[PDB]
Amino acid sequence: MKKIKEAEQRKLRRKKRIKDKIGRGVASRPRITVFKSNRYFYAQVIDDSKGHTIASISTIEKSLNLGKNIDDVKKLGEVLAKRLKEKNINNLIFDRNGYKYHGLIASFATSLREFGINI
Amino acid sequence: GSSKNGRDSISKRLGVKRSGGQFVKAGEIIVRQRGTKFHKGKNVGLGRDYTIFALSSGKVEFKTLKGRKYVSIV
Amino acid sequence: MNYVPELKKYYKDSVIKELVKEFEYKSIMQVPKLEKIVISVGVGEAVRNKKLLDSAVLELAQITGQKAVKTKAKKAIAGFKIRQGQEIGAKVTLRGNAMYEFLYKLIHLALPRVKDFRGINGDAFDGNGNYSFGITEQIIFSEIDYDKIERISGLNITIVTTASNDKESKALLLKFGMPFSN
Amino acid sequence: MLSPKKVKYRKKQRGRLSGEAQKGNKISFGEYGLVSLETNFITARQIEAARIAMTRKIKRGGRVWIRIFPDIPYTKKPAETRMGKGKGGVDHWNAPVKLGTVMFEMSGVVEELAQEAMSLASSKLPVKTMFVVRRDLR
Amino acid sequence: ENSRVLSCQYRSSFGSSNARRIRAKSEIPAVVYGQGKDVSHLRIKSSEFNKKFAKFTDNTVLILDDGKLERCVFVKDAAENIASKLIYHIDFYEVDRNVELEKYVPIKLIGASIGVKEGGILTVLKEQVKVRSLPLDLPEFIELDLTPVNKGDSVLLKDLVLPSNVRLAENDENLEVVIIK
Amino acid sequence: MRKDIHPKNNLVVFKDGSNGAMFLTKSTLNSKETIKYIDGKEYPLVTVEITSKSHPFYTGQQKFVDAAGRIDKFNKRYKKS
RNA sequence: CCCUGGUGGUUAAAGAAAAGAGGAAACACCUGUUAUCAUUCCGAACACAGAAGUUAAGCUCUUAUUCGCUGAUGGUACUGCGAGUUCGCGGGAGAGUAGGUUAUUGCCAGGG
Repeated sequence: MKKIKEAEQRKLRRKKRIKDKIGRGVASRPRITVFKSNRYFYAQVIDDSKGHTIASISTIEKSLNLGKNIDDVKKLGEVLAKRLKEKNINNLIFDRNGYKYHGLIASFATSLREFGINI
Repeated sequence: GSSKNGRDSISKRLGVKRSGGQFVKAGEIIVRQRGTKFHKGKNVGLGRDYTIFALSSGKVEFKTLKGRKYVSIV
Repeated sequence: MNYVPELKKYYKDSVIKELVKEFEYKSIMQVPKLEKIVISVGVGEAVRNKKLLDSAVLELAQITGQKAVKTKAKKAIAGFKIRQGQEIGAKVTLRGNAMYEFLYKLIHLALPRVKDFRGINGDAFDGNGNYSFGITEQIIFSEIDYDKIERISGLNITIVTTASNDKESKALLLKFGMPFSN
Repeated sequence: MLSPKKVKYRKKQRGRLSGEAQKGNKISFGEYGLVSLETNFITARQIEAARIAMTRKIKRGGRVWIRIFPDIPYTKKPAETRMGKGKGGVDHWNAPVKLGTVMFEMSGVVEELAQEAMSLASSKLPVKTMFVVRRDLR
Repeated sequence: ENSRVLSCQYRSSFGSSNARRIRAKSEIPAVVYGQGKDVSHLRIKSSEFNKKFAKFTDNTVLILDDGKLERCVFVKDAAENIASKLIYHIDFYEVDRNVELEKYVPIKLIGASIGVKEGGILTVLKEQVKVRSLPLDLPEFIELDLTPVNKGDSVLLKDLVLPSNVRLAENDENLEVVIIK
Repeated sequence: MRKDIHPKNNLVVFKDGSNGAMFLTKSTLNSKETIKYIDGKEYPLVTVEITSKSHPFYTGQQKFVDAAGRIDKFNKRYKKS
């Protein structure tokens, strides 16, 4: 009850502070946010001048058939990079979205980095 | 038995310097205050002493959200 | 091998079933379980005697198996002549396998070795399934040796349970065989 | 006497008191009330003089409620001084009353005896008064 | 039955100055709301109101007739100036004339009780009773004579002799209204 | 966790001298003696004189000696006057 | 498209409490601490590795509005001005009363 509620509350507070520390995204340099469920892994690129998701990816996508490991998110970030290049976006701001930059997120981010995306 | 007190500081001239709807250019001071009596919205910045100033030319506007006042340049 | 405490085995293989039947719970893990055991000791006299606090911390380490933390003064007070931030208490948290093993050790071995041990008041419940009670002579635990103690000391034990009421936790403790004075 | 037992500040500025009463203007705890017809200050000590009058007139018949409490210092400079130093010192306590304040309330006794007792009280206050029955019960 | 009827006519002034002028013409501004209708703004004759309802309680119910309609209204509020005995606004809450409704009604104690005569102790446990009736038949106050009530006697709620179409509503019927111990 | 501030926990078999029950319990106490538990596993054996089932509280209850029968004891000798 | 999840926009609480309903997918609970990682002790949180079990809680929806929040129409206070004087013109609360309220919506992903 109260313990789960306060865990949620802490997550929200962290999320909000992160958001206004990094600022909003613009069509030139939109914002990349992630979400880490118990099963999957989601990423969205958002332009807040419109509230529009320019691109997105997740491990639910059957064709990718990745898992939920460091290796899998490496490949997933590769796919995201190749999907964004054809929509000619190279600058992104990395909203860690209430998580700690470590492990899976670290591998995701570095994978977007080796392939010419400025985060 | 004289007066034990009688001591006052110099008035600091706080308050809103540009009224909502006025046209300002970059760098104008909008509010002088102690503390965020008014908070910062789009296109404004907060000085080290909570002064509100305009980052770009535009028109001042005040909004209210959950009872807090926000200053913006639109 | 995932080595498992015998208490965990006993719980998982019987107690879940008996409590489901006995409290007609609809879904299985509506069953109560244990989340943490907090062992606390408050040495206010440590403000004079650092040796007291050091001895308490060390003896807690031998008793449980993991190191303790010395809490500080929340508020500076004069009745006990307390200055805010001074080291006043020491506590240990036990969770999971260590928690189960320590509770087994306690119930079967240390509660027996208490002078005039006639059970434990089966009413020290905070109304929300948390059972807190004291032990005055740590020497009941055979882990610590008698010679090295610098002053006989006691300590409080709080057991935190997922139960929503006292009845559930008392039933779980009785199934565990906790010697309540009844 | 009647006086507050603790104050934030010992001396306060004499306002201008005006207008009728918009609150504390209805009979609440009793049967008969002593409304005022002016706006002025009633000292604590006149308050207790009126209270003695009412209570003594009433031979245990009923109860008396006092609907005002002074809580306002009244300062006065020493006897022989000039206009120099400032804000001399508290002397006695005043309560504020406006046209329509109930000011006094009585319970238990017959209406005639109450009216007599409460004229006896009004004889000692500095404001015009009016004795009112509930005007919505009998 | 007339003594429960009240004549009004509509007003369209709606100002502080306008209301003062009306009261100078010796009338009373008033509003009627309830039953989800649009509020009706009207004015009343002060002399008529004083003559008829000089003793109005929260439970008084009456009839408003604008010459063209009838309304059953409670006196929800009346803004009275005590010093000048001056009414200066009335709020009328309308109810449905044929819908049973509840209302706490005060008691009025009469007679000298034998028990208290002989050494009984008044304890007025209940100052009011929840009754039930159609609006036009609600009792203004329910009477109770204590004269036969001897020592060590409590008053049952059923013991209250009640007007014709008025009925008890208390969940606890056996609670005591006044005791004499 | 970090690992440098913990006494060495060890699986230990506690043997009651009275009832013979043995308890498997991870105690930091190093026992000089070793015992083969039922599970064919070697564990430091610590012999403890008092245990759970041999409570003087669970099983052997209080012996109320000469409290209520005071009348009986006085009757049996000093009653023949 | 609808459901679910994520992420915004518009501000009146879009607030908590209790009761009932579900859970395909999705979300969460949940499982182990062994690898990197974290706690002034604790795998609780954080972190990594996963699919045995469940709506129990979180979550969504439905309830008497139970608490809160919001709240008219009239009237009053107050007030600018006035050769009408407790009056003439204009502005108009707070409290209370009748009520109301358990949000709405943009585009991304999964499958209906």
